[PDB]
Amino acid sequence: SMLDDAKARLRKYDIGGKYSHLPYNKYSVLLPLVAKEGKLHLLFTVRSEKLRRAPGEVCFPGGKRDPTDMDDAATALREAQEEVGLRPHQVEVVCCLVPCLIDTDTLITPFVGLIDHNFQAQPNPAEVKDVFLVPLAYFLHPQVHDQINHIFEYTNPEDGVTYQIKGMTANLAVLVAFIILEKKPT
Ligand SMILES: COc1ccc(CC(=O)Nc2cccc(Cl)c2)cc1
Repeated sequence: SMLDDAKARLRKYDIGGKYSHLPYNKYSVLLPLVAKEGKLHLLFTVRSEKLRRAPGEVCFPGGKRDPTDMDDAATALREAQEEVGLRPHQVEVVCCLVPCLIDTDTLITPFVGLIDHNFQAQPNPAEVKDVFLVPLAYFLHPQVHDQINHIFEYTNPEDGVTYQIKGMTANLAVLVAFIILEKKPT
């Protein structure tokens, strides 16, 4: 099946807890995979305009590890619940992808999660201005704009709204698309 195939692919790139004990400032993100209309999608947030870091930017759910978290996956799930109402029974964490090093002292660990088909986002407006889906296949043929760094523009055909996706968030989306969608018979 589509979902068993995606999970099998993802597991081959799992690094597990290999880098998780290193003494960094630690953040986790959840890369949430949603199956709709027979295709996989990634779920993104738009950060609230009143957040201090990166207001109004497109971002995966996530945040800083705190002492309650059993592990880095727990960070991702706790933050996703706070931000978009995703409950732990609604997500299967499949793997941990390559972590992202930033600012010399920070390590961001991405987890891919399969999201239940009955999940509907309940975003906390203090943190999240918007939640939207992008088909995973978009990231194989994105609409690129050069700002010099590359920016993806995705227009939701449901409503004509265009979102800009860039940086780590864009990079991770492409990685997931490659992992899951490469070398597939039609
Ligand atoms: C630069 O390092 C990071 C990048 C992304 C994150 C994930 C994140 O913060 N997500 C979020 C999405 C909407 C609202 C809120 Cl409050 C948070 C954390 C660290």
